[PDB]
Parts: sequence; C-alpha cells; structure tokens
Amino acid sequence: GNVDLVFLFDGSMSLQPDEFQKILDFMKDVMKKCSNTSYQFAAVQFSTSYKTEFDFSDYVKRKDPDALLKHVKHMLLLTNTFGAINYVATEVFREELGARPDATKVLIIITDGEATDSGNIDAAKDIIRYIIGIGKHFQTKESQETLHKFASKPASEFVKILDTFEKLKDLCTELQKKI
Ligand SMILES: [Mg+2]
Repeated sequence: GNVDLVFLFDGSMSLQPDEFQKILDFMKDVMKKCSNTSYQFAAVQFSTSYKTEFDFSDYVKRKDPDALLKHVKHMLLLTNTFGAINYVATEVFREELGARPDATKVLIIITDGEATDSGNIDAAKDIIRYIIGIGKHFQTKESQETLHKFASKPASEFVKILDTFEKLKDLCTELQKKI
C-alpha cells in the first residue's frame, strides 16, 4: 500500500506571485490531508532547470509541508517539461533520495502552460502520471490536448484542466480511493 508521490510543479515566468503561492498551498494541502499515511512525498520545481525542493528522506524526517517548502524560490523562466519529467524519473525516484522500492510511483505534474522543450518521456511511462493544467493558457481544447502526452491513460482520468485549484475533486481523497 506504499505510495511514493512526486509533485513536479511549474515555476515559469507566467505565474503571478499569488498563482505560484497557490501552487505551493495546493501541494501543502494534499500532504496535510494525506499525512501519517503510507504516502511519502517529494517535490521538484521546474522552469528552465529542475530543483528537488525536498526529497522523500526530508519528508520522513520533518513531516511538515510548511517547513519542507519554506525555502522555495520561484524560478521565473521557461517550462521544460520533457527535461523535468525525465529528471524525476531518473534522479528523484531513487533509493538514494529515500524512495522505497516496494512503493507505487505517482507523479503529479502542475503546470500553467505548454512545454517549451521537446523529446520524449519514455523513462517515466510506467509511473502513474496526473497532469493539472491551470489557468488561461489552457482555454482552448487544442492547448489542453498538448498535455495528454505527459499523463497516464486515459486522459479523461489523468488530465485535469482547472480554472482554480478549488474546483479540483479533492486529490488526496481521489488518490487514496484509486491508487
Ligand atoms: Mg507558464
């Protein structure tokens, strides 16, 4: 029943300060609701570059989402989603970072725009992948559909297109129900 969950969250230049803070608050809320469970967490900010803001070992030690994220600095650059997902798959889901070999791997990708880079995410395909596309850049169907390649199948389950986070059916509950 162990789940190792990574939040992979956009820090691009398009995010207003309140919008970036709402992404932080969303991750904290999921963690608080899912705390003291078989879930362990890590979080990675991506924009141009990728930074593990806290790893699974950190999570087990402090178990305080506000302290784990207190040092995050909004990167304010690009949206290199291909590089970021590869980074998570190969550099974050590792025993050296506290990941548990027995656990089910889950990736929650949070983004406010289309990917600026290119390539493939072969190395991450066996991870259960949800993508949340937040805000105005996903107002047309075409834009939304560009996120399907990053998510598990079917997109009707794994791609979430949101005006705001409050409209999402509660993620901790849904994960505990389904994973
Ligand atoms: Mg953006």
